[PDB]
Amino acid sequence: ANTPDRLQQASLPLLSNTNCKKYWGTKIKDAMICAGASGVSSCMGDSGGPLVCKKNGAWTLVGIVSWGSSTCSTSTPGVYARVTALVNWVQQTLAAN
Amino acid sequence: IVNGEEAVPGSWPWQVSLQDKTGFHFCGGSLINENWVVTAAHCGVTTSDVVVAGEFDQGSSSEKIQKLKIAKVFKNSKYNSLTINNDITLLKLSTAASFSQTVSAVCLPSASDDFAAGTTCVTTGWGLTRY
Amino acid sequence: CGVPAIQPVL
Amino acid sequence: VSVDCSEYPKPACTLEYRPLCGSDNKTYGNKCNFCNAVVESNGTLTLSHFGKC
Repeated sequence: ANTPDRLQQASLPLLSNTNCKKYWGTKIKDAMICAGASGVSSCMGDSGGPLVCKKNGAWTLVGIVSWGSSTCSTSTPGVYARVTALVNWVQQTLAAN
Repeated sequence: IVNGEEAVPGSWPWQVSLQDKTGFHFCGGSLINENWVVTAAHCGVTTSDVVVAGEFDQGSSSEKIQKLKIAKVFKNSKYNSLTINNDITLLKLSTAASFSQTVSAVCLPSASDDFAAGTTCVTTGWGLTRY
Repeated sequence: CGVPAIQPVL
Repeated sequence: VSVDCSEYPKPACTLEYRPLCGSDNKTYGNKCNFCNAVVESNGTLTLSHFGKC
């Protein structure tokens, strides 16, 4: 296949939502963050995994792999669920269960 | 990941593989604690699925992984199957993960936090490396 | 959280 | 199970891996990949079965 045995990694730049709308238009909502378009692409099977940025020496969850170009195009940014926007629900949920 | 590179085994300890009842990977996830995994709502995870922690080379006959069962799935209620907005689900594990050298949690940001455009970040996964 | 015992090489 | 591709083509797909085997003997990564291929084929492509071929 094209479906790897060994875990893969890539570093990529975060995009602003304003630049991300230059690629995806109104499909970009408040709870999404884009990254990539830099020669790499998340593709089928990466969904739900992490997008992490260093924050004070510690890797922090910034996005969850959500959706992207139907061809896994390396010139189009991938779309990730924006954790900062969903973290109050994460904490509320953990606290209640 | 298209145009990625193989990570060092165990270097991304929060990375889990969500596998179906017959052992096929279908999505990734991240441990945020020993008892909870965060993934995308669209992955449509069930209690029938399993979380594999500590894995590197899926093609193995074994390495020291852990297969964790899911006790309950918490899908965001604002998740919209049409726009793919609010795409997060939480998995409460039946049994806690045993943290080690190769299995540990990722930190959660604060809602107030800012990650500036231009910042280099990392993504991991067992997705196709070619379309 | 977020500090691997095994350091990533990017 | 009936796979309805009435909404395709779509330029964006979610990235889960839930393979489908097509009548072409090709594995499509998920239903979005399969449906885009269906609509591009002039309705010639049919589902052979769930999972990799």
